[PDB]
Amino acid sequence: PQITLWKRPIVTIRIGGQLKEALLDTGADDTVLEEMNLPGKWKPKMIVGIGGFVKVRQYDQIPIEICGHKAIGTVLVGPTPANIIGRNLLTQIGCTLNF
Amino acid sequence: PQITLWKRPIVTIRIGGQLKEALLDTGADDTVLEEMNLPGKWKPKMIVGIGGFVKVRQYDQIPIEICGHKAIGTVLVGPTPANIIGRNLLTQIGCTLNF
Ligand SMILES: CC(C)CN(C[C@@H](O)[C@H](Cc1ccccc1)NC(=O)O[C@H]1CO[C@H]2OCC[C@H]21)S(=O)(=O)c1ccc(N)cc1
Repeated sequence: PQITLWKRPIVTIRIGGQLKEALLDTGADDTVLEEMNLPGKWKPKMIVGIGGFVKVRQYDQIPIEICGHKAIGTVLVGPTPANIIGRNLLTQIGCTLNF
Repeated sequence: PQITLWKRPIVTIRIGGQLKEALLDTGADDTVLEEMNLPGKWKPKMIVGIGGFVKVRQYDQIPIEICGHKAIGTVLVGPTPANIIGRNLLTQIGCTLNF
């Protein structure tokens, strides 16, 4: 699809058997989701945003479907005000900016 | 141009007679720049990011050139760890997501 930016680029994703909504966020290096349960090992990570540093849990090689496209990659989980799909997963579904 | 997302989508902008770099950020409603001087009236505004609420100054109808495209729009100024061009200005230069 071609998504214009008059509205937030929110799409439906499926992960760990749940349907959630998330932001396609080219300003994010990494995908970060609101608190949820994921299986397997995780390591503590820190990220920075507007507001400062935030502590998160990193899970790797997590299957996720994004607006109909299936992907596998790293997912961070923590106290984000928004589910965001960052560049690490946007590249997996062939997402680009165009103008 | 078509910009892939293996790297941060950083472009050169010109604003208040300065050249700066900024991130094309579909996950931002609003354009937010690191501390700088702009002419005219400004109102205090609050935004939220990953690390909480942040107080910023809002300036309206500011000319800005972004990767060669001229635009006019609202610019927020405050303690952001990055210059970010948000949807309010991405729409002005005809920027879309495609996958
Ligand atoms: C500031 C950027 C370098 C990075 N941010 C991504 C950014 O797109 C966030 C993404 C975002 C979105 C909503 C809430 C928090 C963070 N947007 C944001 O801070 O924008 C603010 C300015 O305009 C407003 O519109 C939306 C929030 C406001 S970030 O959320 O802090 C971030 C940092 C690292 C990762 N891996 C993921 C996300």
